[PDB]
Amino acid sequence: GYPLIDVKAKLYDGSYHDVDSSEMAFKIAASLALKEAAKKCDPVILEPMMKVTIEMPEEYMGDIMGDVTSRRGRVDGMEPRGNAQVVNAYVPLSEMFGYATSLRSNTQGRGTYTMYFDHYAEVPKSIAEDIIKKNKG
Amino acid sequence: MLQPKRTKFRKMHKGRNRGLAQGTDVSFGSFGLKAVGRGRLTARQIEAARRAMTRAVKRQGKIWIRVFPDKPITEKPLAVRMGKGKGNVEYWVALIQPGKVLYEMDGVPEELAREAFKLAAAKLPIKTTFVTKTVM
Amino acid sequence: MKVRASVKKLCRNCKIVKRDGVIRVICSAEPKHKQRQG
Amino acid sequence: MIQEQTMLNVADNSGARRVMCIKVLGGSHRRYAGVGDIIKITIKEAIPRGKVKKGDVLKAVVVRTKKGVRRPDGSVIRFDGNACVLLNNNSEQPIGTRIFGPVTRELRSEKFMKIISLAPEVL
RNA sequence: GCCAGGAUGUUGGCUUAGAAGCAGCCAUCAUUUAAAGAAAGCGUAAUAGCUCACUGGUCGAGUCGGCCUGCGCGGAAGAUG
RNA sequence: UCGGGUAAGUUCCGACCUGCACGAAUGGCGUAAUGAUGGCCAGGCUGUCUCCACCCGAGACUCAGUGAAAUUGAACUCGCU
RNA sequence: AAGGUACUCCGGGGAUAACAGGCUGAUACCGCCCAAGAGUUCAUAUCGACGGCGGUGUUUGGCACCUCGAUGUCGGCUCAUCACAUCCUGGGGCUGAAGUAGGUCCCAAGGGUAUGGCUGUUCGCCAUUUAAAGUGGUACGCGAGCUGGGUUUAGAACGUCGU
Ligand SMILES: [K+]
Ligand SMILES: [K+]
Ligand SMILES: [K+]
Ligand SMILES: [K+]
Ligand SMILES: [K+]
Ligand SMILES: [K+]
Ligand SMILES: [K+]
Ligand SMILES: [K+]
Ligand SMILES: [K+]
Ligand SMILES: [K+]
Ligand SMILES: [K+]
Ligand SMILES: [K+]
Ligand SMILES: [K+]
Ligand SMILES: [K+]
Ligand SMILES: [Mg+2]
Ligand SMILES: [Mg+2]
Ligand SMILES: [Mg+2]
Ligand SMILES: [Mg+2]
Ligand SMILES: [Mg+2]
Ligand SMILES: [Mg+2]
Ligand SMILES: [Mg+2]
Ligand SMILES: [Mg+2]
Ligand SMILES: [Mg+2]
Ligand SMILES: [Mg+2]
Ligand SMILES: [Mg+2]
Ligand SMILES: [Mg+2]
Ligand SMILES: [Mg+2]
Ligand SMILES: [Mg+2]
Ligand SMILES: [Mg+2]
Ligand SMILES: [Mg+2]
Ligand SMILES: [Mg+2]
Ligand SMILES: [Mg+2]
Ligand SMILES: [Mg+2]
Ligand SMILES: [Mg+2]
Ligand SMILES: [Mg+2]
Ligand SMILES: [Mg+2]
Ligand SMILES: [Mg+2]
Ligand SMILES: [Mg+2]
Ligand SMILES: [Mg+2]
Ligand SMILES: [Mg+2]
Ligand SMILES: [Mg+2]
Ligand SMILES: [Mg+2]
Ligand SMILES: [Mg+2]
Ligand SMILES: [Mg+2]
Ligand SMILES: [Mg+2]
Ligand SMILES: [Mg+2]
Ligand SMILES: [Mg+2]
Ligand SMILES: [Zn+2]
Repeated sequence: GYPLIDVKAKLYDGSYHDVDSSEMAFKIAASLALKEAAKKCDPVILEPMMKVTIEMPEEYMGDIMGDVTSRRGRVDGMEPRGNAQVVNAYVPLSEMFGYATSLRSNTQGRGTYTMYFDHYAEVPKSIAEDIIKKNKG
Repeated sequence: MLQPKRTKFRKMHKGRNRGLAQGTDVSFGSFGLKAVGRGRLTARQIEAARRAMTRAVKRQGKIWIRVFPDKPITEKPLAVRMGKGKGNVEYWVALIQPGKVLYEMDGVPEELAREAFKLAAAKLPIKTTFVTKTVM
Repeated sequence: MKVRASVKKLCRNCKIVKRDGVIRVICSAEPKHKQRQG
Repeated sequence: MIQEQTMLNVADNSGARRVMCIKVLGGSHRRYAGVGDIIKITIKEAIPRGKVKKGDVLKAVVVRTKKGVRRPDGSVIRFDGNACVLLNNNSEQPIGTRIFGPVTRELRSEKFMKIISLAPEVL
C-alpha cells in the first residue's frame, strides 16, 4: 500500500474496439497491467535515507561511527573541519530516531548533527517483511 | 540425509550388532575417521558430521563417506498399546562395529584433517579415532 | 565465573590451576575467561 | 477502621459524594486504614459536572472515622461518619479546593498540610 | 627466568568511508641480518601503541611433546530421618 | 463478536447470524396474571465473612444406681531407611 | 433368530479395565557436550543452528504386579509437613556493570511468600496490592476432620442419533 516509485512503463502494443473503445476501459486495462507486473517484477519496499553530518571532537569519533554502523548506516567519509572532525553518513530515517540523545551521550554533550533526506533505498528483507505484515494487518 | 532410493521390503527385524567391522583401512583418501565403539549412526548424525567437516576444510580436497544408512527403524506412535502390528518407519541407520572407517579425506594437510574430524566426531554418538592410510 | 563441565584455555594468558580438588581456569588478561569445573 | 467494601463520605468539593475503598495500601495482608492512611477508592456517587466522575479509580486520605483516633493521654476522638479526601493517583495531592467538616492533628504532615490549611477546624 | 634487538622496499596490492601485520580478498615477496611473520595475540576510524615468534646476550643441566597402559578427579539436584 | 452493567462480569441483559445440530398442534412466536420454578441485579438487613469475644441453658467431666453395641486368628501392638 | 436396560438382578474375577501405588522413562521437565551463527567488530555479556551425552520421576504414555467377600473419586475449607531445580530477603563471579536499574551464573531452605471480579473450577484472564505473590513431593497430602458446586443412579426437557 505504498506509492510505487522509480518504474518505467513502455506502451509498445495494444488493441481497441471502435464501438467499445472508452478511455475508462484503457485506464482499467493499465491498472491490470501494473498488477501483473508486480507478480513478475518483484516489488520491493524502499526506505527514506537521510544524509547525516555529525561534528564532534576526534576523541568520540570511533563511538559515533560505531553507532551509525549499528543503525544500519554507512559512513560516507570524514573531514577535519576546525577542531571537531565532521563525519558524513547515510542512515535510515526510522533508525535515526533518537540520535540526539545517544549522540550527546557518546560525545559528552559536545556533539551536533544535521539530517536531510538523500534517497530511497530498499528496506532489509526481514524489516520489509514486517512492514508488509503490518500494512496487511 | 542418505536413504535407499528403493527397498525390497519396507520393514526389517531388529537384529543384533556383534563382531568386528569390515573396511578398516583408508582406501580412498589419505586420512580417515575410524569408529572404536559399537552403535547405530543415523542419517541425520551422518549429515551433521559431514556438514561440520566440510565447512572446516572450506571446500578444499575430497571427502568420502564410507557408511550408508540402509536399515529402516520403526517406532510406535504415542498413546498406542502393544501389538496391532509393527510400527511405522521413522528414520534410517547404519550399524557400526569397532574398526569401521566412517569418513576419509584427501587434498588437505593432516593438521586441518585432524581438526575437521574432531569437529565431526562431536556430532557422532560413538567414540572415534584418527587414522592414516598405510602401505600394507 | 563460568561454571562448566568442559573447562579449557581460551587464550595464551589463560591458565589451568587445580585448587581444593577443583579444576579452574584463571586468566591475567580477561575476567570473562575465568572458569570453574562444576 | 476502614477496609475493602467500606463506603466513605467525601469531605471535599471534588464532586464525589460516595466512594468505596477497594484497597488498603502499605503492606501485605494489611487489614485497616485509620485517619491519615491512604486508600485506593472507586467513585460510587458523583455530582454532575464535577472534577471527578463515577467509576474512577483514584487515591484518598481518610480524615474522619467512627472508630476515631487515640491521643497520648488515653483520650479518644470519634466522629459520626467515615470521611475521606480524594487525592491524585500519582501526585497524591488533593483534587478539591475546599475541605468540609473537622479534621484531626493526625494529618499534620508535609504531605497533608494543604488539607490542614483548608480545614474549617483541626481537633 | 633474566638482559637486549625485534627491521627495511612496505601502509604488499586490491577492495575498503577508513583497512597501514592484526575487516576481508589476493597475494605472498624480497632486504639488512644475530634475527625479525607481507604477521601468532592484545589494541586502533585508520594509524599508532602493546607484544610475540624469531634471534642475540645471560644462565649452567637436562628439558619438551606425543603413543600405550594401571588406579584415582570433575561432570553428579528431591522430597518423613 | 459488539453494546450495557462492575475497579475488575466464563454468569446476566440487549444486539449480530457464522442455526456444529431452531421452526410451525411430537405446534412457531408472543403474552397480563400466577409460581415453596431456573438465571442475573439493587435497596434494606445483618457474626455469612474480616475475626472472632462474652454470656444463658442441654450434653461432655466427677460421684452414686442401672447398664448396651458394631468388631475381634492370636499379640509381649514404637520411629526411620 | 435382532436389539435395549441409568428400572435393573444373580454367580464370579484384581485371571480383566477406570482411581491411587508399583515397574518402565518413549514422551515431559531440568542440566551438560560440540559450536555454524546472532551479538556494529567480537561463538561463548546474552544467545545459539546441525548434531551428541546425561539427570529427575515430574506430564502424556506403556505394562497389568497389589486391591473387585469395596483401597471414597474433582474443586474448595481446615490443618499442614518435606525437597530445592530460590519468588523475596542474605553472600558472591562475570557483564554488552557510569549511577539508578537490570541480565546471567554460583552459594544459601532462617524466616517470609495478596485480596478481589468471572467460572464447580485447578487454571486462566482481569482489577488492585506486595519485599515477594516460588516450583515440586506428601494416596494429583488432608471426606472414621468439614463441604458437596463438578462428576457417574432413579424424574424431566432440548439438540442429535435410532423404526
Ligand atoms: K403428534
Ligand atoms: K398457540
Ligand atoms: K420468574
Ligand atoms: K436381551
Ligand atoms: K547435567
Ligand atoms: K566478545
Ligand atoms: K476394586
Ligand atoms: K506444599
Ligand atoms: K549479580
Ligand atoms: K529459606
Ligand atoms: K487416592
Ligand atoms: K474432597
Ligand atoms: K480412613
Ligand atoms: K465426623
Ligand atoms: Mg567419576
Ligand atoms: Mg535429608
Ligand atoms: Mg463483554
Ligand atoms: Mg455472582
Ligand atoms: Mg445476550
Ligand atoms: Mg423441536
Ligand atoms: Mg407442518
Ligand atoms: Mg408437527
Ligand atoms: Mg417463544
Ligand atoms: Mg457411672
Ligand atoms: Mg514405619
Ligand atoms: Mg454382583
Ligand atoms: Mg493382576
Ligand atoms: Mg494375582
Ligand atoms: Mg494406573
Ligand atoms: Mg540442538
Ligand atoms: Mg507412571
Ligand atoms: Mg503376563
Ligand atoms: Mg496397592
Ligand atoms: Mg476385606
Ligand atoms: Mg542450589
Ligand atoms: Mg524450614
Ligand atoms: Mg534444614
Ligand atoms: Mg541460626
Ligand atoms: Mg482469582
Ligand atoms: Mg488427594
Ligand atoms: Mg501439594
Ligand atoms: Mg462425615
Ligand atoms: Mg481420611
Ligand atoms: Mg452435585
Ligand atoms: Mg432418566
Ligand atoms: Mg425437532
Ligand atoms: Mg428417527
Ligand atoms: Zn584469557
